[PDB]
Amino acid sequence: PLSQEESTLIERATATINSIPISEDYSVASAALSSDGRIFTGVNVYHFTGGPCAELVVLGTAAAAAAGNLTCIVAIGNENRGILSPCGRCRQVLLDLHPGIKAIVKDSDGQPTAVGIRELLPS
Amino acid sequence: PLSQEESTLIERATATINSIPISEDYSVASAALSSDGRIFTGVNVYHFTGGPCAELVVLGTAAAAAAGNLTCIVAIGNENRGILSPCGRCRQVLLDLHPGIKAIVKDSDGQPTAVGIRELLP
Amino acid sequence: PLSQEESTLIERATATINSIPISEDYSVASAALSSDGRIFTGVNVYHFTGGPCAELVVLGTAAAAAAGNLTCIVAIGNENRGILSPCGRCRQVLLDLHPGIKAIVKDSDGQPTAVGIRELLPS
Amino acid sequence: PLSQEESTLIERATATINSIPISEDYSVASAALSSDGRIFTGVNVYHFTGGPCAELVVLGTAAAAAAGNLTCIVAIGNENRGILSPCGRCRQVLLDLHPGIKAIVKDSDGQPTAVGIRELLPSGYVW
Ligand SMILES: OC[C@H]1O[C@H](O[C@H]2O[C@H](CO)[C@@H](O)[C@H](O)[C@H]2O)[C@H](O)[C@@H](O)[C@@H]1O
Ligand SMILES: [Zn+2]
Ligand SMILES: [Zn+2]
Ligand SMILES: [Zn+2]
Ligand SMILES: [Zn+2]
Repeated sequence: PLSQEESTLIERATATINSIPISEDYSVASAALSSDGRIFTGVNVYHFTGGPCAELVVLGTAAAAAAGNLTCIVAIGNENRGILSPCGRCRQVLLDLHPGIKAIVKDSDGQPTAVGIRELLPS
Repeated sequence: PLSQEESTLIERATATINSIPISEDYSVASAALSSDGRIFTGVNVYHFTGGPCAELVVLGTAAAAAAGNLTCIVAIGNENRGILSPCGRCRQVLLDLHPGIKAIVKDSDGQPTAVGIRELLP
Repeated sequence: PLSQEESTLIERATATINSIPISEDYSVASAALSSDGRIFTGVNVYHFTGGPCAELVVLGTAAAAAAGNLTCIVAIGNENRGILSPCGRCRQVLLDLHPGIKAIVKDSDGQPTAVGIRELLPS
Repeated sequence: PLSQEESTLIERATATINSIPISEDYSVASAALSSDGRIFTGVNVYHFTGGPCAELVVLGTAAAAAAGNLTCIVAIGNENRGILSPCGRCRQVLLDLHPGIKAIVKDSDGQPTAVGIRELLPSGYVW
């Protein structure tokens, strides 16, 4: 079971993706919590040259607000796809820029769980 | 001569980058105008795997607000560097996702000018 | 016009892409000439995180061979599409890593022409 | 430990990085094995827009030779760094384009070991 704040991240990212026109280019929303309690959101920008995932848009949005360290992040796909784990590129960026962060993923029983980013890039 | 709305983008991006701690990871801010007159901002996220430029963070921010078409964009560097012309990657993404967009760049005299994205990427 | 080496690069890139199975992931080939008298090829690797274009594969292939300075490059699309201009990300990488390079693109008449890389990223 | 064929990948990538000038742009070599036993190499191309890691250059090099499925890959760093585990971006591209592939990494004792790509991305991103 997630913390109350972590649950609100899922709610916020879900509301964000549900709110925008269905799009092939803008198909995932993300929300992150800063250590001060603020929440930052974002949607991906698909492009073959590596347009940012929603998580990276969130990182730049948090940075624009001088948010500092982020503690948890989640991504939610459109059309009711629900929680999506961060992709490998986002794992690398998250580890490198916010090594203390957790990402919300679905556990082996399909239940949301916040996992330390290092555990998502094991040896 | 920049329009009032375009000038506001420079003000906003400048305020954004000047408001955050000096960082090697977060070093450029961008601001874009949507067709309905809203303004969206963002800061870059440097990473060797292709962390997004500030422009791309702006595009995802606008998309999160269902902004639709963006009509003009600018990027401002930290440490009082002023207007930075979008890199080739950004030019391609901008052309592909907002073909009607203009980017604010410095003209030959160092003064702001808004140019069609196609002019930056023939 | 068009020099012998420029026409040869087109032939090499064309032969490369036409020699592989039709694929949505591997759909463009590139060839580049080095100042030390070698030609390097590559095919793109499509991925949403920014899998490299054919030109970037060529740059890494030249680098693996200690090729130094690339003087001309071209990309050819699969299914007989012919010359493709380098995308914006490739233009940036080429400018930064091989500023002396020319890229073969189509002119206003649709005929091959070698242009300085800076011409493809005007101010 | 490693199979004879897997070992040759380390040899080939090590040779490659030790055969180029020391560079901040070109700093890692990689080599992969196809099902037919062919080896394909590559070196990274550093760029802030996401210049490819050595592994991705290997993928495009294999693709140019109609190699088909790759079974194992390794990356070897310059400055005599030895084996480098594929970064998160490379893990995703490798999993997506060659889901059966193994990556050679260092074990707890610093010795080479071949691990399935899926093991390097637990709780995987899959739409
Ligand atoms: O019947 C068509 C395909 O169905 C499955 O794949 C789809 O559904 C998956 C589970 O939701 C998605 O992950 C995937 O993206 C879809 O393509 C099946 O696994 C495929 O083999 C079928 O072609
Ligand atoms: Zn991602
Ligand atoms: Zn850029
Ligand atoms: Zn390209
Ligand atoms: Zn990598």
